[PDB]
Amino acid sequence: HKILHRLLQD
Amino acid sequence: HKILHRLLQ
Amino acid sequence: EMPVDRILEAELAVEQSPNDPVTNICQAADKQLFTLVEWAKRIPHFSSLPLDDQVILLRAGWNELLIASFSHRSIDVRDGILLATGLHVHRNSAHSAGVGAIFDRVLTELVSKMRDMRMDKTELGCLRAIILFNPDAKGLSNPSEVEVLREKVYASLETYCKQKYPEQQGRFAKLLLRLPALRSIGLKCLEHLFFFKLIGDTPIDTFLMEMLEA
Amino acid sequence: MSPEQLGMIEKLVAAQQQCNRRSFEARQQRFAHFTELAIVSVQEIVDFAKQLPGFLQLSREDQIALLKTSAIEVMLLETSRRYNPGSESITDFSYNREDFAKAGLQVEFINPIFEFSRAMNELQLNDAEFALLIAISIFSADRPNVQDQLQVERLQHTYVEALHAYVSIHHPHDRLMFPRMLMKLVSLRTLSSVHSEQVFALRLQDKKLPPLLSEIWDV
Ligand SMILES: O=S(=O)(c1ccccc1)N(CC(F)(F)F)c1ccc(C(O)(C(F)(F)F)C(F)(F)F)cc1
Ligand SMILES: COC(C)(C)CCC[C@H](C)C/C=C/C(C)=C/C(=O)O
Repeated sequence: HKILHRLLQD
Repeated sequence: HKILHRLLQ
Repeated sequence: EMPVDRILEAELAVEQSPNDPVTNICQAADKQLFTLVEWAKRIPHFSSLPLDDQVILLRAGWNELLIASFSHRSIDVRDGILLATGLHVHRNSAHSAGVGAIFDRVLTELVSKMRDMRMDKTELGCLRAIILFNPDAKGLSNPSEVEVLREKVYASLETYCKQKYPEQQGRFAKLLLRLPALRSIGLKCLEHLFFFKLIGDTPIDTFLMEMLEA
Repeated sequence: MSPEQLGMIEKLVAAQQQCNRRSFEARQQRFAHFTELAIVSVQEIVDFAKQLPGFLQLSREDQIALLKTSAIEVMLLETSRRYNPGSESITDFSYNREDFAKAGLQVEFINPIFEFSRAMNELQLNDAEFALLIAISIFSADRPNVQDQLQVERLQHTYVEALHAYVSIHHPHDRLMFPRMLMKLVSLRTLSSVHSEQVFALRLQDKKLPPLLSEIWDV
């Protein structure tokens, strides 16, 4: 859960 | 060791 | 060279007051440790690497070998596993004893899939030979000898899956995609045996004890 | 085998082969180097995953779960390409043991990482077998917390049979390259574990640094 969600939904 | 060895023999 | 019948033979030859689950398990591991060596000895070729190699591979590979063997033997147990001794362990106790999470992991990635596919006994014996022939073992006189033997199983077993099950396309890979989980799972089970040995409050036995003192 | 399989591999190589470049003692900072680097990978790995037929599909906590613990395996796999047998090193500048040992890593986590790189280098795989193999490595049903376990073991299988076919066609005289390769995933479970024990080692140092790293390596 987090900096990943930003790399992902993008 | 000890036990394994002698079973392997 | 590596014939699948001589493996299943081994698979077969080794064919078989209160219950604490960790006391019961440890007793069961020990019992089996002894017969491990006896299963080892009937693996075409194992007999014949140098002692110090035979001893590194049983040391490195014993826990993953007992597990596979018990998951496999546990096929028609329900939410559980069946100790070599006849005693059972089920989630309720596994969870009690603090081993909850890999116990279920063992259930979901091994006992189960070993059900869904009906992995037969040759297939097990071969999965276990491939396991026993472990070329990454620190200390081996000749890692490539070990690996050549391994690869003898791979060709025996593929070939075999094309015999008994010609309609299942990838069954040989299904067979082996079990070994990476077998490995993570077996690493975690050991950290638990380590922590059970250190608390001292769980009764370890002679053979398993030697396995657990590097 | 199938032209379908073959076009999927081609799209994968391309997929990798383009992801594969968006491009980047007081000397602790040596370490915080290694740190800068592992981020670049983590970036590339999510970049790769997203492009995989099926990956955006799954619940994004799945595609989190898969990204989170495939990461070193994949990063180890690439460290394994990108490895020079004469140098005993890894790449215009390059990375010794003493280098690895120069940042704080200074145990044998290092020796495993390097022993693996010489084994995978010897296989002498190519751009297809590598990506194929990374994509299997990512769709591991068995990662910690994962809703659609059948979906994952299922998109796995596509890559698995593609590679079995690919190998059969191209290593006509060495068909054990397949279970040989497939099996590195197993060795990849041990390396990864040795990497946590590495992460564990210096988190009593303290270091942690990078938000992203602590995010995957659940610190
Ligand atoms: O950074 S690596 O050099 C690397 C380079 C290029 C592409 C991916 C990764 N690398 C080596 C590995 F074998 F693992 F792939 C590596 C990965 C992770 C680490 C660490 O996680 C960190 F912190 F350094 F980033 C750690 F050293 F902590 F364990 C160190 C080195
Ligand atoms: C919950 O799992 C623990 C860690 C307690 C068991 C780990 C598995 C090792 C291999 C111990 C053996 C149990 C055995 C050998 C059962 C059997 O075959 O009887």
